[PDB]
Amino acid sequence: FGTYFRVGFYGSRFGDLDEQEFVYKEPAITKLPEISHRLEGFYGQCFGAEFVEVIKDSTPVDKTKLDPNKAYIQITFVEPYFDEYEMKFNLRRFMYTTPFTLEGRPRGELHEQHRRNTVLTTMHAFPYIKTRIRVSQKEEFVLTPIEVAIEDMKKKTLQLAVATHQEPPDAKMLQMVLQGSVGATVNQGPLEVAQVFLAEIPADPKLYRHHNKLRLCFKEFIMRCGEAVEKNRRLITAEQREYQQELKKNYNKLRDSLRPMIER
Amino acid sequence: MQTIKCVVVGDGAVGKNCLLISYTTNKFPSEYVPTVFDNYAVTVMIGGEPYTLGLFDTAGQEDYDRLRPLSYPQTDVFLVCFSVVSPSSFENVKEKWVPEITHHCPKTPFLLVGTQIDLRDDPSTIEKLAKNKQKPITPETAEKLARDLKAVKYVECSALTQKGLKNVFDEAILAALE
Repeated sequence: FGTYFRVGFYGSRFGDLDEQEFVYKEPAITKLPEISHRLEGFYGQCFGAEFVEVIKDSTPVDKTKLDPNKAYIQITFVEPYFDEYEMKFNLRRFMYTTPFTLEGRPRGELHEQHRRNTVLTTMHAFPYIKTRIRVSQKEEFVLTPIEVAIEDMKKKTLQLAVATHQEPPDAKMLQMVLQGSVGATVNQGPLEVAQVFLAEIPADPKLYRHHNKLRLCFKEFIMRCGEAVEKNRRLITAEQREYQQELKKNYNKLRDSLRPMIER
Repeated sequence: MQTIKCVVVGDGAVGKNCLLISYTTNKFPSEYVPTVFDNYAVTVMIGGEPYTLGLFDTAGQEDYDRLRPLSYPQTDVFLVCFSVVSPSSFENVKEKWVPEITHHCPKTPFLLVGTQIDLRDDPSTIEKLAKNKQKPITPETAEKLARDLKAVKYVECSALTQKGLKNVFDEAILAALE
């Protein structure tokens, strides 16, 4: 298919391109570091490397925070965008997300964490005679902290379900998703999510919809964990017996802990 | 073929998680969406062939000394990580990480991965280390260490600048395929 990126240019060194944004269509599976090195390297050849910088963030650029003498490139991965109702060839809309908190930082506690979905509309639609298209419109939508948590859950749940039920089996992928689901040792684990968002039943009715949605994501999530656990029992090597025991122990503890919260 | 199992180890706070989540999501460090979940899957193309990497993120702390190796069986390749601005993390490659993974998986290939290379050539960082009676780890010494400990090779990267980041995972896959 292809990989898309928002690309925008800042500083008077860019002449006509200053402040212009495009969506670039890259081949196959292109990763951030590759398009970034391409663009920074190209402009380094045109301007000289000392004058070229990659903006390392997707937030709207504030020119006053920029060295006026340099040429800045903002590069952001985007995916083709469909409204939730649409979710259930010709591509004019693309979206990137950026994490933010109301306290002014990109990341915060679970209860602080928002996400901004920035929707870009291109001047023309892909597929297109050139490899990039000008951005003609930009809209911003926000997800509140519980909504961010809902997505984190749904997306992990689907990943786990696929890892579990794929044929032929891939035990490595199953174990990776599953250990990271019921066994996290680096990140905090999903229990914390339930404790924050589901522990109290909100008074506000608008908030009740999200509360109920998240509750239902937890049902689906823990269900898929159990399926993951029983499935893995069949895939493991004798060497992995103690590994499996732990995963089962982790699942049971999480299951029992969530139970009171999933009923409410 | 199937998922290549890549276990990622090294001292806490060397930027292991940051580089895994950045690369696998196509995001710079300040824009990555936080998650309460561990590890990362990524599909990468090398010579027009897709390959899938399962990246197992691990907790380096001693509290996990008993639990961590439970993930070691069936590992295809290890990444042994240290920060080029943390001599302690580099010394731990020698005294902790290489011995640990080679004790569990004596035949399994591993790479040495230096991180935070964007800080290494910054004069103020060098000077801050100098005041603490330290110096950063040069590619030459890490390369020598890699050869001395029989790592498949030495690679380095910056999660921030993205420099060498694609290459770290390519070499992991190449090491696992043989």
